[PDB]
Amino acid sequence: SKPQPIAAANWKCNGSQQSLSELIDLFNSTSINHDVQCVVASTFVHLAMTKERLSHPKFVIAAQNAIAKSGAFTGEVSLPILKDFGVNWIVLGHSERRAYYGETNEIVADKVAAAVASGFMVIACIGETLQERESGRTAVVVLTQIAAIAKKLKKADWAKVVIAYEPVWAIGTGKVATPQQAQEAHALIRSWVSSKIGADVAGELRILYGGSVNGKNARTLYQQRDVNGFLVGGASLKPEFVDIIKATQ
Amino acid sequence: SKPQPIAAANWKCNGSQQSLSELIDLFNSTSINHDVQCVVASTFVHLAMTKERLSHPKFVIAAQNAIAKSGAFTGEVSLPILKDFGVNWIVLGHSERRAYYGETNEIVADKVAAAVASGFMVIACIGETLQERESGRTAVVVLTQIAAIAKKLKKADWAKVVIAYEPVWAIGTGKVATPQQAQEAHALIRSWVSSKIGADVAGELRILYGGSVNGKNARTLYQQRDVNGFLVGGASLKPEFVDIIKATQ
Ligand SMILES: O=P(O)(O)OC[C@@H](O)CO
Repeated sequence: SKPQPIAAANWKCNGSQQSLSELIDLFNSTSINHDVQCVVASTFVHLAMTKERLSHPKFVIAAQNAIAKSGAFTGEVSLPILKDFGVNWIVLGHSERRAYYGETNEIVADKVAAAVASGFMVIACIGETLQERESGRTAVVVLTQIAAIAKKLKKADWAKVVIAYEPVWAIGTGKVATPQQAQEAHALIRSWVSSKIGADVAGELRILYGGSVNGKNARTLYQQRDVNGFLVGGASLKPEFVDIIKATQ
Repeated sequence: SKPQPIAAANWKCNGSQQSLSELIDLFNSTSINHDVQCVVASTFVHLAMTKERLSHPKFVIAAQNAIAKSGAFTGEVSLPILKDFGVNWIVLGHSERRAYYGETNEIVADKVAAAVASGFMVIACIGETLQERESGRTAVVVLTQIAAIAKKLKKADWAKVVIAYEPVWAIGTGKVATPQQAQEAHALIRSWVSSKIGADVAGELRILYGGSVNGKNARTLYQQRDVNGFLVGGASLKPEFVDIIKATQ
């Protein structure tokens, strides 16, 4: 027994009206019979197109980031802007942002808290690098990530929160994450939640796997006890994303 | 016998569908008899609405930022995506970016050269901080900034470039630069261009002034030999912007 899964496509900084339209079409046409929440995270630019086109009842739209408040922040998009715009899902704290864009544990927590406050469903991303991993630091980093988020949230807030564990150590480093290793990272998070906030919250909490997921390994990943679905990059831009939705039965 | 001016509205991180639409109906209503190029820079999110609704022949839409290449940059939007969407103008190197999100002289330079290679018209911001000004480093600060950009550009490239002089201490404070302060800044930049690139280039280059420009102060500003228009934040959210447009011929 598990909560409702989530299949999240993070298109990243990719796209084209043409291509996406076509993908959208494949998605709407998809027959989805179980209870799963599908999420499409498009560039900020694509959002309008995406909303108009996605008619599938099991799909919602999400943005790939935001700043907490409007103002003099050239190039940035804030929560209010998104709220007025009918967007209610957000991806926050993604590792690419953590790495290139100065996103500390603190900035992430703030952004999350800010989002929860304003009503958004948040997919917050945590996860360790090969360095931290190699040095025996997996636990300290992950728990420190989740603890930083957690100091700005009340028990009630949790219902607005989804966690994505990103195996950074396995991303673009040449290493392979196995299902066992994913599961362990997940169980760990769940332990902290269950132990810090509460058992009820813990059982309801969705922990997505945010590593390498393809149509062939997604079911074996799903088959693990603390895997609640996926946050997807590469295969999200492909028809394969369809098998990934299915793998959550 | 000054190059065609520019009145650029920098919305920064602000707006709602309702409010921007109003501004747009306002702009669409306004008649401008002189050779002037007006620019609206809105949030990525609002590019759609802007492009569909803005009908005035003297206006163009702009993006407030971008990165050079598509790929795995969660939260970002590339040049390729913008060009696919109909956007050919872009504001780069804004101080708010340099300050908050770590955009160094090199990073900006890279973004400019790229943008220029993709056929965009680019408004590149340079300017000094309160601190630098008080130290007497102004001339050094600005020449270095411009020089970083010049490095990556070839002579013909310049036909696509616009420089915006935004003294940081003047950004959204009410502390406008006086005409003398803005004209000595603008002349300095242009003497470097003529010296380094060529007199022709300097003669054609547009150098914009930003920093607390408003309906009232715009005229005198513009009256300066080396002032070719403005790049406006706060006042661009108001009907006042209309008066700013009128001050520039
Ligand atoms: O006109 P302000 O004072 O809002 O500042 C404007 C610029 O920083 C944007 O180009």
